[PDB]
Amino acid sequence: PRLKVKLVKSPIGYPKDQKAALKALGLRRLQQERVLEDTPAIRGNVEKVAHLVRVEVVE
Amino acid sequence: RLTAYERRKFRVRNRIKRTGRLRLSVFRSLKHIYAQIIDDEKGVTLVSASSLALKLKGNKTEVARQVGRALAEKALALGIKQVAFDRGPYKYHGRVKALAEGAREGGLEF
Amino acid sequence: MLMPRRMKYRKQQRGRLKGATKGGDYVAFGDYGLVALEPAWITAQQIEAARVAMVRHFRRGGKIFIRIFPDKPYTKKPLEVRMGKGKGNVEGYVAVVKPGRVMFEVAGVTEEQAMEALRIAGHKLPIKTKIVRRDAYDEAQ
Amino acid sequence: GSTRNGRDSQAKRLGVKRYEGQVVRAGNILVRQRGTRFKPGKNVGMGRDFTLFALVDGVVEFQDRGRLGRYVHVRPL
Amino acid sequence: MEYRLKAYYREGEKPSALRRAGKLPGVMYNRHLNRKVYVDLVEFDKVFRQASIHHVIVLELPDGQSLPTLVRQVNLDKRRRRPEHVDFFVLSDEPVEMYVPLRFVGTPAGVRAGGVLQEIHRDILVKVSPRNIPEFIEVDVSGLEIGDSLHASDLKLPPGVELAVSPEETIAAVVPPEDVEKLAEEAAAEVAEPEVIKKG
RNA sequence: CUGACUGGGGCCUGUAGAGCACUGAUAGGGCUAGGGGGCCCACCAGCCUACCAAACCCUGUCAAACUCCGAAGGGUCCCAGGUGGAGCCUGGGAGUGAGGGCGCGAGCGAUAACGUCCGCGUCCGAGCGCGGGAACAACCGAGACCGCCAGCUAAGGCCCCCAAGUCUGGGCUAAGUGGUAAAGGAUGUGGCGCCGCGAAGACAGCCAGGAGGUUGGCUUAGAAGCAGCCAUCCUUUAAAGAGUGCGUAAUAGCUCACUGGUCGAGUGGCGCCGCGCCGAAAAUGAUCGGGGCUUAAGCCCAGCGCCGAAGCUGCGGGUCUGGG
RNA sequence: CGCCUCCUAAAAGGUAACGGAGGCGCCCAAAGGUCCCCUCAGGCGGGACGGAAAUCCGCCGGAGAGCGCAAGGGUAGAAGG
RNA sequence: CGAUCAACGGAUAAAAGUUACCCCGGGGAUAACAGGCUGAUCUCCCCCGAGCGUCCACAGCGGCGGGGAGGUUUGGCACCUCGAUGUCGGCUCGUCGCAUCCUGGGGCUGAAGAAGGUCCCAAGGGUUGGGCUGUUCGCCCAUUAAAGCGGCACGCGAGCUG
RNA sequence: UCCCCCGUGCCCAUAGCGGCGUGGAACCACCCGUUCCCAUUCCGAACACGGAAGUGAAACGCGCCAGCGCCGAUGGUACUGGGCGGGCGACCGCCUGGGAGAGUAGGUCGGUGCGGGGGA
Ligand SMILES: [Mg+2]
Ligand SMILES: [Mg+2]
Ligand SMILES: [Mg+2]
Ligand SMILES: [Mg+2]
Ligand SMILES: [Mg+2]
Ligand SMILES: [Mg+2]
Ligand SMILES: [Mg+2]
Ligand SMILES: [Mg+2]
Ligand SMILES: [Mg+2]
Ligand SMILES: [Mg+2]
Ligand SMILES: [Mg+2]
Ligand SMILES: [Mg+2]
Ligand SMILES: [Mg+2]
Ligand SMILES: [Mg+2]
Ligand SMILES: [Mg+2]
Ligand SMILES: [Mg+2]
Ligand SMILES: [Mg+2]
Ligand SMILES: [Mg+2]
Ligand SMILES: [Mg+2]
Ligand SMILES: [Mg+2]
Ligand SMILES: [Mg+2]
Ligand SMILES: [Mg+2]
Ligand SMILES: [Mg+2]
Ligand SMILES: [Mg+2]
Ligand SMILES: [Mg+2]
Ligand SMILES: [Mg+2]
Ligand SMILES: [Mg+2]
Ligand SMILES: [Mg+2]
Ligand SMILES: [Mg+2]
Ligand SMILES: [Mg+2]
Ligand SMILES: [Mg+2]
Ligand SMILES: [Mg+2]
Ligand SMILES: [Mg+2]
Ligand SMILES: [Mg+2]
Ligand SMILES: [Mg+2]
Ligand SMILES: [Mg+2]
Ligand SMILES: [Mg+2]
Ligand SMILES: [Mg+2]
Ligand SMILES: [Mg+2]
Ligand SMILES: [Mg+2]
Ligand SMILES: [Mg+2]
Ligand SMILES: [Mg+2]
Ligand SMILES: [Mg+2]
Ligand SMILES: [Mg+2]
Ligand SMILES: [Mg+2]
Ligand SMILES: [Mg+2]
Ligand SMILES: [Mg+2]
Ligand SMILES: [Mg+2]
Ligand SMILES: [Mg+2]
Ligand SMILES: [Mg+2]
Ligand SMILES: [Mg+2]
Ligand SMILES: [Mg+2]
Ligand SMILES: [Mg+2]
Ligand SMILES: [Mg+2]
Ligand SMILES: [Mg+2]
Ligand SMILES: [Mg+2]
Ligand SMILES: [Mg+2]
Ligand SMILES: [Mg+2]
Ligand SMILES: [Mg+2]
Ligand SMILES: [Mg+2]
Ligand SMILES: [Mg+2]
Ligand SMILES: [Mg+2]
Ligand SMILES: [Mg+2]
Ligand SMILES: [Mg+2]
Ligand SMILES: [Mg+2]
Ligand SMILES: [Mg+2]
Ligand SMILES: [Mg+2]
Ligand SMILES: [Mg+2]
Ligand SMILES: [Mg+2]
Ligand SMILES: [Mg+2]
Ligand SMILES: [Mg+2]
Ligand SMILES: [Mg+2]
Ligand SMILES: [Mg+2]
Ligand SMILES: [Mg+2]
Ligand SMILES: [Mg+2]
Ligand SMILES: [Mg+2]
Ligand SMILES: [Mg+2]
Ligand SMILES: [Mg+2]
Ligand SMILES: [Mg+2]
Ligand SMILES: [Mg+2]
Ligand SMILES: [Mg+2]
Ligand SMILES: [Mg+2]
Ligand SMILES: [Mg+2]
Ligand SMILES: [Mg+2]
Ligand SMILES: [Mg+2]
Ligand SMILES: [Mg+2]
Ligand SMILES: [Mg+2]
Ligand SMILES: [Mg+2]
Ligand SMILES: [Mg+2]
Ligand SMILES: [Mg+2]
Ligand SMILES: [Mg+2]
Ligand SMILES: [Mg+2]
Ligand SMILES: [Mg+2]
Ligand SMILES: [Mg+2]
Ligand SMILES: [Mg+2]
Ligand SMILES: [Mg+2]
Ligand SMILES: [Mg+2]
Ligand SMILES: [Mg+2]
Ligand SMILES: [Mg+2]
Ligand SMILES: [Mg+2]
Ligand SMILES: [Mg+2]
Ligand SMILES: [Mg+2]
Ligand SMILES: [Mg+2]
Ligand SMILES: [Mg+2]
Ligand SMILES: [Mg+2]
Ligand SMILES: [Mg+2]
Ligand SMILES: [Mg+2]
Ligand SMILES: [Mg+2]
Ligand SMILES: [Mg+2]
Ligand SMILES: [Mg+2]
Ligand SMILES: [Mg+2]
Ligand SMILES: [Mg+2]
Ligand SMILES: [Mg+2]
Ligand SMILES: [Mg+2]
Ligand SMILES: [Mg+2]
Ligand SMILES: [Mg+2]
Ligand SMILES: [Mg+2]
Ligand SMILES: [Mg+2]
Ligand SMILES: [Mg+2]
Ligand SMILES: [Mg+2]
Ligand SMILES: [Mg+2]
Ligand SMILES: [Mg+2]
Ligand SMILES: [Mg+2]
Ligand SMILES: [Mg+2]
Ligand SMILES: [Mg+2]
Ligand SMILES: [Mg+2]
Ligand SMILES: [Mg+2]
Ligand SMILES: [Mg+2]
Ligand SMILES: [Mg+2]
Ligand SMILES: [Mg+2]
Ligand SMILES: [Mg+2]
Ligand SMILES: [Mg+2]
Ligand SMILES: [Mg+2]
Ligand SMILES: [Mg+2]
Ligand SMILES: [Mg+2]
Ligand SMILES: [Mg+2]
Ligand SMILES: [Mg+2]
Ligand SMILES: [Mg+2]
Ligand SMILES: [Mg+2]
Ligand SMILES: [Mg+2]
Ligand SMILES: [Mg+2]
Ligand SMILES: [Mg+2]
Ligand SMILES: [Mg+2]
Ligand SMILES: [Mg+2]
Ligand SMILES: [Mg+2]
Ligand SMILES: [Mg+2]
Ligand SMILES: [Mg+2]
Ligand SMILES: [Mg+2]
Ligand SMILES: [Mg+2]
Ligand SMILES: [Mg+2]
Ligand SMILES: [Mg+2]
Ligand SMILES: [Mg+2]
Ligand SMILES: [Mg+2]
Ligand SMILES: [Mg+2]
Ligand SMILES: [Mg+2]
Ligand SMILES: [Mg+2]
Ligand SMILES: [Mg+2]
Ligand SMILES: [Mg+2]
Ligand SMILES: [Mg+2]
Ligand SMILES: [Mg+2]
Ligand SMILES: [Mg+2]
Ligand SMILES: [Mg+2]
Ligand SMILES: [Mg+2]
Ligand SMILES: [Mg+2]
Ligand SMILES: [Mg+2]
Ligand SMILES: [Mg+2]
Ligand SMILES: [Mg+2]
Ligand SMILES: [Mg+2]
Ligand SMILES: [Mg+2]
Ligand SMILES: [Mg+2]
Ligand SMILES: [Mg+2]
Ligand SMILES: [Mg+2]
Ligand SMILES: [Mg+2]
Ligand SMILES: [Mg+2]
Ligand SMILES: [Mg+2]
Ligand SMILES: [Mg+2]
Ligand SMILES: [Mg+2]
Ligand SMILES: [Mg+2]
Ligand SMILES: [Mg+2]
Ligand SMILES: [Mg+2]
Ligand SMILES: [Mg+2]
Ligand SMILES: [Mg+2]
Ligand SMILES: [Mg+2]
Ligand SMILES: [Mg+2]
Ligand SMILES: [Mg+2]
Ligand SMILES: [Mg+2]
Ligand SMILES: [Mg+2]
Ligand SMILES: [Mg+2]
Ligand SMILES: [Mg+2]
Ligand SMILES: [Mg+2]
Ligand SMILES: [Mg+2]
Ligand SMILES: [Mg+2]
Ligand SMILES: [Mg+2]
Ligand SMILES: [Mg+2]
Ligand SMILES: [Mg+2]
Ligand SMILES: [Mg+2]
Ligand SMILES: [Mg+2]
Ligand SMILES: [Mg+2]
Ligand SMILES: [Mg+2]
Ligand SMILES: [Mg+2]
Ligand SMILES: [Mg+2]
Ligand SMILES: [Mg+2]
Ligand SMILES: [Mg+2]
Ligand SMILES: [Mg+2]
Ligand SMILES: [Mg+2]
Ligand SMILES: [Mg+2]
Ligand SMILES: [Mg+2]
Ligand SMILES: [Mg+2]
Ligand SMILES: [Mg+2]
Ligand SMILES: [Mg+2]
Ligand SMILES: [Mg+2]
Ligand SMILES: [Mg+2]
Ligand SMILES: [Mg+2]
Ligand SMILES: [Mg+2]
Ligand SMILES: [Mg+2]
Ligand SMILES: [Mg+2]
Ligand SMILES: [Mg+2]
Ligand SMILES: [Mg+2]
Ligand SMILES: [Mg+2]
Ligand SMILES: [Mg+2]
Ligand SMILES: [Mg+2]
Ligand SMILES: [Mg+2]
Ligand SMILES: [Mg+2]
Ligand SMILES: [Mg+2]
Ligand SMILES: [Mg+2]
Ligand SMILES: [Mg+2]
Ligand SMILES: [Mg+2]
Ligand SMILES: [Mg+2]
Ligand SMILES: [Mg+2]
Ligand SMILES: [Mg+2]
Ligand SMILES: [Mg+2]
Ligand SMILES: [Mg+2]
Ligand SMILES: [Mg+2]
Ligand SMILES: [Mg+2]
Ligand SMILES: [Mg+2]
Ligand SMILES: [Mg+2]
Ligand SMILES: [Mg+2]
Ligand SMILES: [Mg+2]
Ligand SMILES: [Mg+2]
Ligand SMILES: [Mg+2]
Ligand SMILES: [Mg+2]
Ligand SMILES: [Mg+2]
Ligand SMILES: [Mg+2]
Ligand SMILES: [Mg+2]
Ligand SMILES: [Mg+2]
Ligand SMILES: [Mg+2]
Ligand SMILES: [Mg+2]
Ligand SMILES: [Mg+2]
Ligand SMILES: [Mg+2]
Ligand SMILES: [Mg+2]
Ligand SMILES: [Mg+2]
Ligand SMILES: [Mg+2]
Ligand SMILES: [Mg+2]
Ligand SMILES: [Mg+2]
Ligand SMILES: [Mg+2]
Ligand SMILES: [Mg+2]
Ligand SMILES: [Mg+2]
Ligand SMILES: [Mg+2]
Ligand SMILES: [Mg+2]
Ligand SMILES: [Mg+2]
Ligand SMILES: [Mg+2]
Repeated sequence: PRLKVKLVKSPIGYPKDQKAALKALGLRRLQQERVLEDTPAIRGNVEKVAHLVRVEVVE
Repeated sequence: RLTAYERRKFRVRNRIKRTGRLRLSVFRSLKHIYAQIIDDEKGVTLVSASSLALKLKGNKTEVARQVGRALAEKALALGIKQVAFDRGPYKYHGRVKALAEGAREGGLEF
Repeated sequence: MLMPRRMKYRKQQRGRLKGATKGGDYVAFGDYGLVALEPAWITAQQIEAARVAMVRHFRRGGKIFIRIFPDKPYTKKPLEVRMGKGKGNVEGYVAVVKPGRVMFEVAGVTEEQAMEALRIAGHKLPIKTKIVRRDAYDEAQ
Repeated sequence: GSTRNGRDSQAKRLGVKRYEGQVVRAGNILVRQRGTRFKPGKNVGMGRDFTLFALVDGVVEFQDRGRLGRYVHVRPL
Repeated sequence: MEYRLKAYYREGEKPSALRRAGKLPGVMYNRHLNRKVYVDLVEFDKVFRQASIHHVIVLELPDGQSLPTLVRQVNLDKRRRRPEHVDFFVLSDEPVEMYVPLRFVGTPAGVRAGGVLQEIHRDILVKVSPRNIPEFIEVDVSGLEIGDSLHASDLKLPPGVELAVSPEETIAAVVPPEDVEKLAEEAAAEVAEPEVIKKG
């Protein structure tokens, strides 16, 4: 179970903890995608800023 | 609704709870006197002794001395030396005191 | 008018007018009732007018049922002073009312007289008003 | 017109300093309270001002006994 | 005397969605069963404005079940004065506490003086079986002056019913009426300022 | 790999909401000392209390300093994930300790401040650099290493000023509302219900009647239907209240309702929702930024593209760090 | 203008105003320590002077008592006497 | 052991004020003038109608109570100006808003008629001379078609006045 | 290792209050005494002691009765973490998740641990 993550919006003006989640996922630029293994320890990260991001399901 | 009897049985055993030692439980009826030692942590009684179960006849003072002298032996046979003495609501006098001397002369440590 | 004879404290904070009324939303006293809509602090100086006008309209009979009470003391500083130097002095006793409250219930009075009697309060009160008859929903709770 | 208020006492930093499952050492303070809002359990030392400290080096665990109040227990690992 | 209605079941719908579409959500239950249902409002207000909890309402499920029911509680919206939830009891031969309305007959004596008849309890809590249900309870109020107290101990009961409250409850009273000449003296005195409680 | 941060897990907790179990508030009600009043004595109580009302109860309510209850959240530890101008022990070098706008809660204020003081966050400060927004530090979009007369989008726009639709589909507005506001008033109008009345002929218009006890009474000086009220009951009826408004010093009178006819089908009144009218008067010359748009160039729902930022990709190379 | 308690204070800590509220600058030789002994305020009924309320008794009765002093916290299965 | 070193993290064991004779260095961080924001207050307007108005809820009136505009009153905060923004009153010069004092056109009238109270549209002109005092205001004098209220830094000292 | 029974823990009213019945052989409890030990801020009340004729009337134990109290869902709703809008404002809506309290349905006249007496 893998998930290709694609950022949709910029993190400007949003609280700092959400920025720390974006850094935990390793998002330093816009539109960058990354396929990550599906575990709740990483899914709970994306659940926070889900409104700024998009996720695709792979394998 | 509590009474002075239940309060006196409560307060002294509350004092004994901080000791954590093996408690010498005393129950004195009009006919007999009963004593079984329990572990307050795990709620398991070690051994028992009394006068009715030992088929005693008359005066509960010397009879209580007898039940002490009969209780302490099994304690020295199971390896129980350091102990405490709880009186409950009864005053430390007469029958219960003669029982205490029965245990101390029986070989316990209190 | 209305004011408590004794109180624990003479001053209170303003709180918040958020949410709907937690009680007094269904008619349980009289045939008809008046429900308020807008939130506001309701002074006894505002209540006495509606009450007095309604009993001046009845002139006998019927019963006025007040379901609220002015438990909120209102404060104000003296005129032409600076911010600070203590909190303003308490000059009135008001009541918090939010959407859903039924302040007044009336019985022993027929529909029409109830209609105009409840109509005077619509103007003599600052909040929007709505006239209700006690139906099965007010009887149910 | 003047003020009669504005006077107050400093805060006492009241609460519990060690939670359930944490590592403690002999003498480390556990709880601060006024009166008996807690009651000492196993290996729970307490002084005169109701300061609860660690009696031994162990792990922390809490329980509520209902009418007898909440108790703490410091287990040997 | 007796009323009927039609209902349908609901499993995976938003209660706000159905409630906006006009389908009031609900859950019917008794000591033997439990189910989630929904009933339309425009067909609910017409029947409920007449027999709220005083009469019987049997519901018809989509499969064809006809169950004699009685609404136990109604959760009204605290803003719009529109019901946002309902509870439905499922009846049987077992007796249970319910409510019944009171019909007050007779012209009171105090009313003829322009008085006011306050009705504390137009409904009474009484335990009875659904088969022994009376539609209401008749009480004579023609001997009411200004003013004496009437209570629940004065009730005459049709056979088979059991009063579920203490008889000391006052069900009605006659209250002093308003007056213009009372307002002149109502302002004839000043009430004392609130005497605060001395702290410490 | 110990970090901000994410998941499992146990613990710590008492504000929003909630409620009477304590302390207070408490309108009405039921009970009952107590008195006040009043029949009734100095002869001592008794009885009535449409009198305020102790205690206790009921119906319905309130509280930052009330709590029989109590989350979302907050913290901490355990372990896993997670490797980043992340974290940590020691050493040297500072700058600041005038903040500000906004958002969420609260107070102070006057449910005022381009007001102030607090906790949390963002941002401006230091990003007056960039697109919007007419320009405008903090509203929305977006963090600029620079070089391309290339490409895609965010906010926002797509009638001209000005790049992109006078693009389609439904429905709404007639007030240029749009394009500054209220309690309130309204034959404004559109979308859903509820109804009754009416060819056991309604509403509109057209044709008769609309009477008596009785100038009723508490009743005072007139009160004759037409002043308040502790009266509203009836008679003859196709129909008539002991009277809707107008009218009199009372009268007198006209008329509403009303029943019948006349014409032959819809009518009128309550409750919800969209958008509008009056409410709306101030000082240098006008105005939504303008020009000007009414099956819109406006409001609502609903689609397929495009424009467009220094935001992301292609491509040309600087430099700090990292793998080789 | 130093200190304590309430809340403001937004369920850890903490958090300011000239915000809303009361207290302190003393005392106890036992009112400290240890053993043992014991439970209230309040409502129903009785009773010398003598009681709304002096003391005692009978029934109910979890903390509404009280613990030098404001406040909260705590509390008789005592910390109270 | 000496603490109202009670300004309580405590200068020294020794300590009030006055300054229109004032100076230096500063502040728009910080009052007085001015604008700004607020409209607490003040001005003006509208809601509902008890009642007065002989009768008659509105001819005019409008208890208790409620919704707002204007930024002309006093104040609130101290936001640009203290390397200055000259403070009240008067003289002069105009222009501007109508909540209109007169004049024009009107509804209502408790309008016989004259005169008039109240409500409507309307800024075009007009809106006199003086005693008092610094006065703005205001009382009074003789008139008047009337002798209006407000804006422009409570307009106007790089125009005077002082 | 089955019943009843004597202590003694735990769970912390699902365990209390009230009302009804019931059990003395053992036990247990009242009871018989106040000389002895001790005791009464008076009192053999309780406490203490020596006993064993009487006694289930009390209390206690064992069971029924749900009047009161206790416990309490299904929901929906309140509030709110995160994400969004409207409204001049007071404040109001939508998405994601958590989800009360009150009431309603009804459940409760206890459950169990060890050691001890007799019974089976
Ligand atoms: Mg994209
Ligand atoms: Mg932003
Ligand atoms: Mg966090
Ligand atoms: Mg956060
Ligand atoms: Mg960062
Ligand atoms: Mg960076
Ligand atoms: Mg991966
Ligand atoms: Mg998992
Ligand atoms: Mg999950
Ligand atoms: Mg999932
Ligand atoms: Mg989480
Ligand atoms: Mg997911
Ligand atoms: Mg999302
Ligand atoms: Mg208890
Ligand atoms: Mg031996
Ligand atoms: Mg040892
Ligand atoms: Mg008064
Ligand atoms: Mg409220
Ligand atoms: Mg309620
Ligand atoms: Mg207000
Ligand atoms: Mg007010
Ligand atoms: Mg007033
Ligand atoms: Mg007012
Ligand atoms: Mg003054
Ligand atoms: Mg004054
Ligand atoms: Mg001054
Ligand atoms: Mg006042
Ligand atoms: Mg005032
Ligand atoms: Mg006031
Ligand atoms: Mg007042
Ligand atoms: Mg009636
Ligand atoms: Mg009717
Ligand atoms: Mg309306
Ligand atoms: Mg209604
Ligand atoms: Mg003052
Ligand atoms: Mg003064
Ligand atoms: Mg003075
Ligand atoms: Mg002081
Ligand atoms: Mg003072
Ligand atoms: Mg003082
Ligand atoms: Mg004082
Ligand atoms: Mg504090
Ligand atoms: Mg400290
Ligand atoms: Mg536990
Ligand atoms: Mg628990
Ligand atoms: Mg306890
Ligand atoms: Mg354990
Ligand atoms: Mg374990
Ligand atoms: Mg291990
Ligand atoms: Mg809807
Ligand atoms: Mg609909
Ligand atoms: Mg029954
Ligand atoms: Mg009078
Ligand atoms: Mg009265
Ligand atoms: Mg009088
Ligand atoms: Mg008055
Ligand atoms: Mg008088
Ligand atoms: Mg008078
Ligand atoms: Mg009075
Ligand atoms: Mg007087
Ligand atoms: Mg006066
Ligand atoms: Mg006063
Ligand atoms: Mg005073
Ligand atoms: Mg005092
Ligand atoms: Mg005193
Ligand atoms: Mg006192
Ligand atoms: Mg670690
Ligand atoms: Mg942080
Ligand atoms: Mg940091
Ligand atoms: Mg963390
Ligand atoms: Mg794990
Ligand atoms: Mg677990
Ligand atoms: Mg009272
Ligand atoms: Mg009187
Ligand atoms: Mg009660
Ligand atoms: Mg929970
Ligand atoms: Mg958590
Ligand atoms: Mg935090
Ligand atoms: Mg910590
Ligand atoms: Mg572990
Ligand atoms: Mg470990
Ligand atoms: Mg790793
Ligand atoms: Mg690396
Ligand atoms: Mg590294
Ligand atoms: Mg590094
Ligand atoms: Mg660094
Ligand atoms: Mg470092
Ligand atoms: Mg470290
Ligand atoms: Mg070194
Ligand atoms: Mg360092
Ligand atoms: Mg340093
Ligand atoms: Mg400063
Ligand atoms: Mg500052
Ligand atoms: Mg700051
Ligand atoms: Mg700030
Ligand atoms: Mg703010
Ligand atoms: Mg946001
Ligand atoms: Mg926030
Ligand atoms: Mg005010
Ligand atoms: Mg407010
Ligand atoms: Mg404002
Ligand atoms: Mg504000
Ligand atoms: Mg502010
Ligand atoms: Mg801050
Ligand atoms: Mg937060
Ligand atoms: Mg930045
Ligand atoms: Mg910019
Ligand atoms: Mg804008
Ligand atoms: Mg604009
Ligand atoms: Mg906005
Ligand atoms: Mg702005
Ligand atoms: Mg070129
Ligand atoms: Mg993009
Ligand atoms: Mg445009
Ligand atoms: Mg252009
Ligand atoms: Mg451009
Ligand atoms: Mg408009
Ligand atoms: Mg405007
Ligand atoms: Mg405006
Ligand atoms: Mg707008
Ligand atoms: Mg509006
Ligand atoms: Mg209207
Ligand atoms: Mg006929
Ligand atoms: Mg005929
Ligand atoms: Mg709609
Ligand atoms: Mg509307
Ligand atoms: Mg509108
Ligand atoms: Mg306009
Ligand atoms: Mg205007
Ligand atoms: Mg217009
Ligand atoms: Mg203009
Ligand atoms: Mg304009
Ligand atoms: Mg435009
Ligand atoms: Mg719409
Ligand atoms: Mg679209
Ligand atoms: Mg196309
Ligand atoms: Mg580029
Ligand atoms: Mg770039
Ligand atoms: Mg290609
Ligand atoms: Mg290169
Ligand atoms: Mg190189
Ligand atoms: Mg390095
Ligand atoms: Mg490496
Ligand atoms: Mg390699
Ligand atoms: Mg200081
Ligand atoms: Mg606090
Ligand atoms: Mg800490
Ligand atoms: Mg720390
Ligand atoms: Mg801090
Ligand atoms: Mg500060
Ligand atoms: Mg002193
Ligand atoms: Mg003491
Ligand atoms: Mg006593
Ligand atoms: Mg104290
Ligand atoms: Mg205290
Ligand atoms: Mg204890
Ligand atoms: Mg000295
Ligand atoms: Mg000295
Ligand atoms: Mg000195
Ligand atoms: Mg000094
Ligand atoms: Mg001093
Ligand atoms: Mg000094
Ligand atoms: Mg000195
Ligand atoms: Mg001096
Ligand atoms: Mg001095
Ligand atoms: Mg001086
Ligand atoms: Mg001088
Ligand atoms: Mg001078
Ligand atoms: Mg001077
Ligand atoms: Mg000189
Ligand atoms: Mg000089
Ligand atoms: Mg000189
Ligand atoms: Mg100088
Ligand atoms: Mg200063
Ligand atoms: Mg000054
Ligand atoms: Mg100052
Ligand atoms: Mg001066
Ligand atoms: Mg001055
Ligand atoms: Mg001043
Ligand atoms: Mg100024
Ligand atoms: Mg201006
Ligand atoms: Mg000003
Ligand atoms: Mg403005
Ligand atoms: Mg205003
Ligand atoms: Mg304004
Ligand atoms: Mg007017
Ligand atoms: Mg009148
Ligand atoms: Mg009149
Ligand atoms: Mg007149
Ligand atoms: Mg007026
Ligand atoms: Mg008056
Ligand atoms: Mg007025
Ligand atoms: Mg007023
Ligand atoms: Mg007003
Ligand atoms: Mg007002
Ligand atoms: Mg207003
Ligand atoms: Mg304006
Ligand atoms: Mg002026
Ligand atoms: Mg002036
Ligand atoms: Mg003046
Ligand atoms: Mg003044
Ligand atoms: Mg001034
Ligand atoms: Mg400032
Ligand atoms: Mg200069
Ligand atoms: Mg100057
Ligand atoms: Mg000069
Ligand atoms: Mg000057
Ligand atoms: Mg001056
Ligand atoms: Mg002046
Ligand atoms: Mg002059
Ligand atoms: Mg001159
Ligand atoms: Mg001039
Ligand atoms: Mg002029
Ligand atoms: Mg104009
Ligand atoms: Mg006018
Ligand atoms: Mg005129
Ligand atoms: Mg004219
Ligand atoms: Mg005229
Ligand atoms: Mg004239
Ligand atoms: Mg006049
Ligand atoms: Mg002019
Ligand atoms: Mg003009
Ligand atoms: Mg012109
Ligand atoms: Mg001219
Ligand atoms: Mg001119
Ligand atoms: Mg002129
Ligand atoms: Mg002039
Ligand atoms: Mg002149
Ligand atoms: Mg002036
Ligand atoms: Mg002038
Ligand atoms: Mg002049
Ligand atoms: Mg003056
Ligand atoms: Mg004069
Ligand atoms: Mg004179
Ligand atoms: Mg003269
Ligand atoms: Mg003259
Ligand atoms: Mg003149
Ligand atoms: Mg002028
Ligand atoms: Mg001015
Ligand atoms: Mg001048
Ligand atoms: Mg001079
Ligand atoms: Mg001079
Ligand atoms: Mg066997
Ligand atoms: Mg069996
Ligand atoms: Mg256990
Ligand atoms: Mg069970
Ligand atoms: Mg109980
Ligand atoms: Mg019994
Ligand atoms: Mg009861
Ligand atoms: Mg529970
Ligand atoms: Mg979070
Ligand atoms: Mg709207
Ligand atoms: Mg604004
Ligand atoms: Mg409001
Ligand atoms: Mg979770
Ligand atoms: Mg209840
Ligand atoms: Mg059962
Ligand atoms: Mg048991
Ligand atoms: Mg259990
Ligand atoms: Mg057991
Ligand atoms: Mg056996």
